[PDB]
Amino acid sequence: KALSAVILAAGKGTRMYSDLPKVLHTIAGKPMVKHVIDTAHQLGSENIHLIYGHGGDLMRTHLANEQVNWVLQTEQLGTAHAVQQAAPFFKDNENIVVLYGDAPLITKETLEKLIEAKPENGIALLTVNLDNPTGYGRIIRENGNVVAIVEQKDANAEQLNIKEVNTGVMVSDGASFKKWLARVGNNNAQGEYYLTDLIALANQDNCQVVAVQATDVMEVEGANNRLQLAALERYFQNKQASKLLLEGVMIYDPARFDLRGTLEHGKDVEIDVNVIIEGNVKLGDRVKIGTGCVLKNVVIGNDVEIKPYSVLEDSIVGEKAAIGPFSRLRPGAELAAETHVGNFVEIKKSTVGKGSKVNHLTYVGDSEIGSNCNIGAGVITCNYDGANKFKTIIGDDVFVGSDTQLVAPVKVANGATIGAGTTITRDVGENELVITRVAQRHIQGWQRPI
Amino acid sequence: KALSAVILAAGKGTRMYSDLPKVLHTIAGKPMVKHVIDTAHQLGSENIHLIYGHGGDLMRTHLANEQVNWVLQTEQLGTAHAVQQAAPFFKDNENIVVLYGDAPLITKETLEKLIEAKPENGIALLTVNLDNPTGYGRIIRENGNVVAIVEQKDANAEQLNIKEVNTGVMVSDGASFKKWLARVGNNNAQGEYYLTDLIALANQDNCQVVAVQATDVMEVEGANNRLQLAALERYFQNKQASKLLLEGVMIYDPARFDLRGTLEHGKDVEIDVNVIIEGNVKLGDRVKIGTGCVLKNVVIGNDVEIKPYSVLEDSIVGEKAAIGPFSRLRPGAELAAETHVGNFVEIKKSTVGKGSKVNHLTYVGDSEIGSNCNIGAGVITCNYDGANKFKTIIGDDVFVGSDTQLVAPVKVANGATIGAGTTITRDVGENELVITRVAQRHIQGWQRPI
Amino acid sequence: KALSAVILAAGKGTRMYSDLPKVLHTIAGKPMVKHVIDTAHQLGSENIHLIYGHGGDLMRTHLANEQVNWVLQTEQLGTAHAVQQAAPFFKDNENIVVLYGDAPLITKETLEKLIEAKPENGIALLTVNLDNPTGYGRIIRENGNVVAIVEQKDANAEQLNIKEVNTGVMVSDGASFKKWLARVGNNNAQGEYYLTDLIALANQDNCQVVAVQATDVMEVEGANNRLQLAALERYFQNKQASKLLLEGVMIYDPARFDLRGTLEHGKDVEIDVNVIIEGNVKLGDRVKIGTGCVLKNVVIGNDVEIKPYSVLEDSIVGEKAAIGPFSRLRPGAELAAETHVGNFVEIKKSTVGKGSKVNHLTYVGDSEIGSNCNIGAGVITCNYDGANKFKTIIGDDVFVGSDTQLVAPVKVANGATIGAGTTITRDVGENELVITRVAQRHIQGWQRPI
Ligand SMILES: COCCCN(C(=O)c1ccc(Cl)cc1)[C@H]1CCCN(CCc2ccccc2)C1
Ligand SMILES: COCCCN(C(=O)c1ccc(Cl)cc1)[C@H]1CCCN(CCc2ccccc2)C1
Ligand SMILES: COCCCN(C(=O)c1ccc(Cl)cc1)[C@H]1CCCN(CCc2ccccc2)C1
Ligand SMILES: [Mg+2]
Ligand SMILES: [Mg+2]
Repeated sequence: KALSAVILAAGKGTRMYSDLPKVLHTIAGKPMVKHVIDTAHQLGSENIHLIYGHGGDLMRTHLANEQVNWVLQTEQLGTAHAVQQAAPFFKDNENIVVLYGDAPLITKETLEKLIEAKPENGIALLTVNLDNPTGYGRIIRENGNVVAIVEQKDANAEQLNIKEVNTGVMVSDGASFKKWLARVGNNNAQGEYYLTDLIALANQDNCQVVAVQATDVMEVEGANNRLQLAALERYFQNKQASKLLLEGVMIYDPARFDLRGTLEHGKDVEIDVNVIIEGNVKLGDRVKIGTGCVLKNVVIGNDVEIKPYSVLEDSIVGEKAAIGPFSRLRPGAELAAETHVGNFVEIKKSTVGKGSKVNHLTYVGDSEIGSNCNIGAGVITCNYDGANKFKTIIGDDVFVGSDTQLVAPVKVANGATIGAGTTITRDVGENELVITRVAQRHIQGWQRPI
Repeated sequence: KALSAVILAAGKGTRMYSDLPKVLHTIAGKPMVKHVIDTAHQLGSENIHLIYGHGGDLMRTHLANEQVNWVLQTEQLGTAHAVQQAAPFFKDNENIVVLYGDAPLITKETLEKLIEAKPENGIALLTVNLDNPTGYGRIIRENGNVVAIVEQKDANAEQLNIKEVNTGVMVSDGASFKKWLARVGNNNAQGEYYLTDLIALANQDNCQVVAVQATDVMEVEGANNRLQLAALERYFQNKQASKLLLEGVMIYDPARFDLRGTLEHGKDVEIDVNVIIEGNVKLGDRVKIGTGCVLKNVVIGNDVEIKPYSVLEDSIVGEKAAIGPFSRLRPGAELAAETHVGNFVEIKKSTVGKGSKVNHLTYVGDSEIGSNCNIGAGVITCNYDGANKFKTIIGDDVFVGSDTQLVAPVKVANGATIGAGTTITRDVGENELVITRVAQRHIQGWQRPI
Repeated sequence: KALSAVILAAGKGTRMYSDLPKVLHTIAGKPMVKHVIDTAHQLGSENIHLIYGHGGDLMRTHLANEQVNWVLQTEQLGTAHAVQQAAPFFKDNENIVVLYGDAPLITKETLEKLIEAKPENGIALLTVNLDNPTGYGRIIRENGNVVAIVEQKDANAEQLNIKEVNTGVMVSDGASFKKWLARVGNNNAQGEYYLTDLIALANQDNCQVVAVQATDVMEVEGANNRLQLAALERYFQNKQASKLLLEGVMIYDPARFDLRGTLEHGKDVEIDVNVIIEGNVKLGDRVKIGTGCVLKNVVIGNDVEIKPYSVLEDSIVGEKAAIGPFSRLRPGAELAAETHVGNFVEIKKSTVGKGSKVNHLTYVGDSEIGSNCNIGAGVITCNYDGANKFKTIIGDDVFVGSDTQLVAPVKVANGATIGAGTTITRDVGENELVITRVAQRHIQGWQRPI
């Protein structure tokens, strides 16, 4: 049968000490709540009802593109009240899963088991085994069904030794939710309407509640503060790294690896320590990434080596290229196959053709460079003091001598040769050699202050 | 009542294999003994008696400014002998706490409890629970008082199972210390005068000894070698990071964060992996620090982003500035609000005014740059081959073309424009355009070696 | 008596998802099998028989220089069959130790104990204690001898609680191996000839089998996939770091330190976080290495400080030199004592004499620079567009002004002074001052687009 999700995401998150609401804090570069939305979508949820409240305007700006029903809750009166805000939209004969926007690590796999376990007209409750369950609601089983959730303050001696506790995550059909939520009261020390009370209500109705245990405690943990958030981040990154290792990516140290997006990879890829991969990154076969590299939204071809401390963003690199160390590729950098980019080089919105080399102390911006060019150390593309910024076009087989300025807009045709120290303002023709005529004064017998 | 401290700091630290004495090795950038001095000061110690010996001259140079009584011990004859060196300076009616200079993690909070627990004319002894107490002196309690410390070699079967052991840290009044230290003997296998024996002596006198348990084993651990020192360092850094996380600083990975000094922070600060903060650093609201940055003695204003692999020292950065990646700020760099400093740029002892940009492959030293200037790629401030190094003064709204050398001392007035490739030796006036007249030789039909 | 080793190294390593065979994957920069070859050599092995198969051509290219007997196995029919391939080469009266090429952490010390424990005409079997021994062959002891290895599926209730299990590593004399290997059958579920069966065969012969327990589980672990490989890497790096710490090297964080080769060190060396040491590196007394440095095949003299994010390869650095931050030394860089190399500087195949400074935004390649030279910011050595690349020779006490190009081949004699912005193509004589005569156009009243 069909499925929809309710995600509880209204909290202020006071102990984050932030201007953001609780669920917008990121794990692996995306809001905690976005992790939960994605998991709900992967489960096959038809609708996702997002209960929100605090930091409402920020929620709407940061999650503007999410396919959710925006359910604006004006007051937090407990979890049952929050779910009831979405209940008018539940289909009678769809399953509804309730999830927490501050618990981003919950897995598709655990939730599939939870859904499959739900008996007709009953509830599947997600539980977790703790070595120290003190403070948490104990699961009481009679046969294979949950007959009660007994809170710490009510439990007798034997019940206190129960390690299985309630997580608050559960699945039931939409009609059952509508019926039982209307029967939840707030007669308790907090004066809140607790979703937890659905278990008692289901048992009152001779409906079955079945428990499913989470495989991992971290799977169900939420973050109330940034220390807990960092714990979630580390667990998530380790799990991501472990998956990649098992797929055949050599990550030298999975504790010093960060993925904040998606990684597509070939075979025999090697990633050294302290690499950060962000956005959508594709690495071909036998790509080697050296220590300290940052790759964001990049495509790297087969057999490329990126040497240490290279930072690349929104760039494409052709097969057998060599980049780094200390190379900077800025958005729109497109390096062809067999190119070479070296230390203290910055390439921005430029194409560099096959076999060309830009190996030192150079800025190339808004440029087209052809194949088998030699761009000398200290070369800079620049503009006049004007309005917009124009293009430098360099053909194939061009030699550009060291410390030359290329002043856009300018074109240098195939086979041209430019001497060191030149200022190029006029177009250079095919097979034209341009050399600067210097005037020097030579003074003999100049004794240095020494 | 008043309090003074005695810190035992005379050791050679042979297993460090160092020319330094034991307690001068650093944790978080400061000598282990300095941690203990500071803790003693925070407890409210009136006097701090520093028992020193080995590496005496180094102790005096490295701790020259510490408010301690320098008690030079000529021979190490045991801990009681060391404390007795300071005893002539104890006030009869002040409390004295004994601390170890190689155990830097001891907390103010534990020591406050220790002091409060001390009965009149008695001793408060700091103890610690170990899962494997083998080798350590077992605490024997009768009622709530310590009647003996039984060493491993003397303990019977049941005593060996006692997990509570002696740390050697204790508090008693000055008069009691003077009396009991004079009664300590050295009749034991080591031939040493042990401070430990004060417990037996107090019990001989019908004085009460009360135990206080350390909350953490690491709190009382000392470092005898650099492996142990690195364990202390990691524990300390984790604790510092955890405190900052709970205060609302987003530290992406607390295991890859180092603070070696003090950090003042606003709200919503984000610090990526492998950042080192040294000296006194102040970060405003919503500061973002990218991976691999090193900040030492810096003030950063609100809304500044420091991009990866930037190294800043003794510098000030105004609000909404953007620094990095691969930027270097050297001492005396002062960047105004809304400034931009980019890759492979070095700024030393220079002021850069509001809105100005220095984005590539540039050295600016000993300079004043005004507001809304454009400092082109490859620009260098330099000097004549002379004696001292002079200043470059650039006004507001100046454009400096790429690969220009500014030869100090020189002044460039408001609104001036300098063409690329220029050598500026003479002052440039207001609204003056300076462009280099190049002489080039053009040779047609130059066929490259290809 | 003499010793030889057999190393099992034929596996495909399917779950690595690699074009390499299993044992060529690296730990600390060298193939797993090379670790085991080296350990075998350190034990005093006269012959090392390398059983290989899958990825045969790669094995031969990657291990071409190893002193092993290459035993090419055409089919994997079990571990006994593999060892039997080498058996014709066993001396009757030498001991033979059997090792696994995918278990690189096995120690010399454990193996020495194993060998010493072997009774005449018997076997010493390496075992390991596991908290969860499920799936592994249980060691049955009667007296102090191993009478059986009982597999999981055969063990009774009490045998299943045995924590001691078989590793498959063992020592016996060559004649015993020849005899017993010929009696191993393949009547089991896998249809394989198991080396394990030698224990049963020895007991059949009234020969003694003695167990020796591994000190560490990780010591005997193999890597079947890259997740396991990364676990081995981390354990190995920690152990290496711990050894260095105990020798007196201050490694600020041993979890963020990598050694991939050998390190020779003096006293009071300090290594900050995220340093990688590769190949053969020698550091003198009081060398300080800042964060993010990479040193490969380098010799560093006493009292050198390498500041953060410096990358050095195949280079020598004299005493009291200062390198970094953001410095690049490429192969053949030789820096004398008291030299200074600064940010965004690249030195390649060049010698730099005592006291000389190259502090910013410079490339020096194929050069000899003498003592007490001042190489200004933006200086570049370059070549004509030609064939091979020629040498720049700079004498002692030379000043090279900022943004000067030195066009090889060229010689600059002692005491020469070169003005900023110069292009040097002709040799400069002793005490010759060369300054560029610029032509500038000055336009007054140029109002900037503002
Ligand atoms: C008093 O200590 C409080 C705080 C104790 N805890 C934490 O601080 C913590 C919270 C979140 C993370 Cl990610 C890491 C640690 C953990 C300690 C381990 C058990 N869980 C709770 C597991 C759970 C999750 C959802 C529903 C029910 C139970 C809380
Ligand atoms: C034989 O193993 C020796 C060495 C055993 N230990 C260490 O090597 C060690 C020492 C210091 C650190 Cl920071 C980390 C480890 C630890 C193991 C855990 C207990 N403590 C001692 C705790 C203590 C501290 C002060 C007073 C009394 C007890 C020593
Ligand atoms: C079902 O879980 C399988 C996998 C379980 N294991 C692993 O995945 C693992 C394997 C290798 C490493 Cl380095 C780290 C972990 C470990 C878990 C700990 C015990 N050992 C085996 C120890 C051993 C080594 C050699 C011979 C005999 C025993 C395997
Ligand atoms: Mg230049
Ligand atoms: Mg120039």
